[PDB]
Amino acid sequence: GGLTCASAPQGTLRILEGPQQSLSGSPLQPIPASPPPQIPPGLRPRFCAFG
Amino acid sequence: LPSARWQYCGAPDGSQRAVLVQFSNGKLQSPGNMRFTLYENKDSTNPRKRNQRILAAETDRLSYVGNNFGTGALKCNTLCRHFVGILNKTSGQMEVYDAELFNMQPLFSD
Repeated sequence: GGLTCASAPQGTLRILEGPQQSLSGSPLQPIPASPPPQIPPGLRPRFCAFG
Repeated sequence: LPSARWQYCGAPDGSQRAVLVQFSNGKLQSPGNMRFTLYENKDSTNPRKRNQRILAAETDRLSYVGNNFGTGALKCNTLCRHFVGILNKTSGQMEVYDAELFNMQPLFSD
């Protein structure tokens, strides 16, 4: 009436919960790159010679 | 690839559990001569104690004891859950039951 060893298991199942990968879009930056410093339009000379 | 239809007949009240044993010192060469006795805590009113169980295995030379509580209770019994699947090869149906894992260890007292 006691507990005895039974037949060895024939296989093992290991369960884990996993989600999946999306598409590669690689959206690097809101406003991207190093935007260049640049000329103010027209500007004009702010200096003249004497005479 | 070979697959089986999964069914959790499981435990009617969840009170029912199977019993898995693992020996800390390896595999038993002759598990057929071992007598296992499962002990349960008499206190059924304390939810903490009501699930405490001791599994004892007796051989001619040594005794093994496993418990599901205290230091001997190990992390795998909770972080993970163990089940036993009984596969009917003919029907392809796998019946799945809750299992309790006991880590067995040798008995000596001063």
